[PDB]
Amino acid sequence: MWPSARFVDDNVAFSRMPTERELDEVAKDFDAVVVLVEEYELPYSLEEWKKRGVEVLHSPIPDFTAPSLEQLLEILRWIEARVREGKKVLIHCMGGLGRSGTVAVAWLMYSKGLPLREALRRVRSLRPGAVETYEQMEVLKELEKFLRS
Ligand code: VO4
Repeated sequence: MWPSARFVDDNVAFSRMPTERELDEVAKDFDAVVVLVEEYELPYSLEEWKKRGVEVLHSPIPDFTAPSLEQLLEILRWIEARVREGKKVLIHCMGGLGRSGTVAVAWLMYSKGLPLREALRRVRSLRPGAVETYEQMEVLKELEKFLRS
């Protein structure tokens, strides 16, 4: 089991970026991956996942930035479709955990219906670094507004 990952539920985990020598480790444990980092900051081609039979969502988010709400909902519908199929899903950015922590928090709100204050508490209990910037928090507040309506 790849110990840098942290699970927010049975099926969805978030982590820093796996390096090349960790790809098999992660392919063993995860069937799908959400890559939040721009192609240019990758030390390998995302075809490394395809050759291992891992499904990839590449939805880049700039460093220290938040996704739009539209981008965040697309990501959540995709994770949901993967978990539906019985796959386990790893979310990662670089090292910061701002972006990945944001998506982790959102997954709890989207899938389990947690209020933002509790989902944020859970994720930050896992990684004190999760959700680093005010725009990240704000897009989560926007998501909550969206779901309650
Ligand atoms: O660029 V971050 O994913 O540490 O907000």
